Amino acid sequence: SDQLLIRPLGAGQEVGRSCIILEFKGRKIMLDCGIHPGLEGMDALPYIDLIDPAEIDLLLISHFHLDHCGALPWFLQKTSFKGRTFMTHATKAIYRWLLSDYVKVSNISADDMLYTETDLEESMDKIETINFHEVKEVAGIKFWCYHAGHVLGAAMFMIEIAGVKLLYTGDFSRQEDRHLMAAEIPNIKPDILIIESTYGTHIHEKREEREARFCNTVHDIVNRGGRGLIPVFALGRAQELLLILDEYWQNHPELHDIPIYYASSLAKKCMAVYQTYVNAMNDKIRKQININNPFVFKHISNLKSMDHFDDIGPSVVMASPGMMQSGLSRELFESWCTDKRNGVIIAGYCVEGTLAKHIMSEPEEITTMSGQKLPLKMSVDYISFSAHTDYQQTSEFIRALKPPHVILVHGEQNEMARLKAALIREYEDNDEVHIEVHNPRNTEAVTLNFR
Ligand SMILES: CN1CCN(CCOc2c(Cl)cc(C(=O)N[C@@H](Cc3ccccc3)C(=O)O)c(O)c2Cl)CC1
Ligand SMILES: [Zn+2]
Ligand SMILES: [Zn+2]
Repeated sequence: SDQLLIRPLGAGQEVGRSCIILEFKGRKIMLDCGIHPGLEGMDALPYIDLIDPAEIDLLLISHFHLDHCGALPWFLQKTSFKGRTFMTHATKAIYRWLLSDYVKVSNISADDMLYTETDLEESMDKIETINFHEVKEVAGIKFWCYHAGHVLGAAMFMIEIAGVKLLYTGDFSRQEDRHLMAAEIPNIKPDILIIESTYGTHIHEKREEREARFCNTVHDIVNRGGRGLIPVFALGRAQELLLILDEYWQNHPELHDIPIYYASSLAKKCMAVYQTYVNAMNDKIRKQININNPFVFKHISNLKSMDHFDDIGPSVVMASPGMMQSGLSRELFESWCTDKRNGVIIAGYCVEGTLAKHIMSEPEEITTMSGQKLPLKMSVDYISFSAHTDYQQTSEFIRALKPPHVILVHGEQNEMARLKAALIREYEDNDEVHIEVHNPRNTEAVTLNFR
């Protein structure tokens, strides 16, 4: 009876630096390779010191988000890793520009930096692309992927080694939004399921209500003579927000005086690359792209930097990064926090150790990048558009697949415990169904015996 080993080097009882080691029949597989946004230097990396890079046969990347691929240029260029790397086409294309904005936004010189834009550029040739619903075989390992929804190109990988099927969700959503599909429920049933836990103890409101709340907050800020800050990286959930705002400005002629800026040095390139992968979007937006392209915004202007910005009267700025560690969104927050008329809207999952996470604990004051202290008077709102499955969607996914083993990753420690308990209760009195739920810490291993 062969022994299957699953070990989180990252995202074990936390959100950040997703990296999961899978060991079975003389094969070593790594799932994702992200950084931790709430940490600095070598500490922001997964616990890579616990493995030998040269022994990794396969490296699979779920989606282009920094907490899943941010460490990838360091692992590909600055380690003994000689294995093969796979991404979907849209993920590889977006990976090149989000990481370029990331290195730009970053506040350190080449000495302290994990990698450069040249390392990122060079890492590209080392990455192979896979289509959805297509089998690839590497070192005896058979793999294919499903749609994850969540972000453009996001995949759920199914891995088969000697009759043993394992499904890794990456990050996923089971609802369609304006341009993305929902995640697929595989019909092939896995022995092991590795699933994200981000919003697993919560229940989503209607898309219509979240969109209305968001738009009403923005409108309320500009009405009172304020400027709206919406921190986001140029590629990710930002594309959904741009679609919502552009539609809202069309429906409200009394806002045609108020400008909307999508502020990023790479703004034009980001949108051009995004639009190249329309084939990976919803059926709705795929049919309408040649009728009226909604990605060709009527009310949103690009903005390269603070230098190209006339901060005269109310405006709405979408600026990188999302967690406001440094860069344009941090610069604008420092210029706008002291006026009570201004407002910040946080739309993503904020990780401990970031300004975005900090400002939600309602501080009296904040620290600038220069080191100074400023009073926090501007409003701070949290309206999530992070596109993660809620309890009903997680439960429904587990119930359709009924895998003997469920492994929780990518979630706050205490909420992951609560999710585990609820999944255990769901199958406690069921005699015909048997499911074992695990929630390992970083460096802890899940050991399973097969055959
Ligand atoms: C080793 N160090 C180097 C220095 N860095 C600074 C850059 O840190 C980051 C990182 Cl790594 C990732 C994100 C991110 O994934 N962001 C998404 C989602 C989102 C979140 C919140 C709100 C809205 C959206 C988006 O912007 O789409 C981010 O925002 C910041 Cl600030 C830390 C690691
Ligand atoms: Zn994600
Ligand atoms: Zn994630």
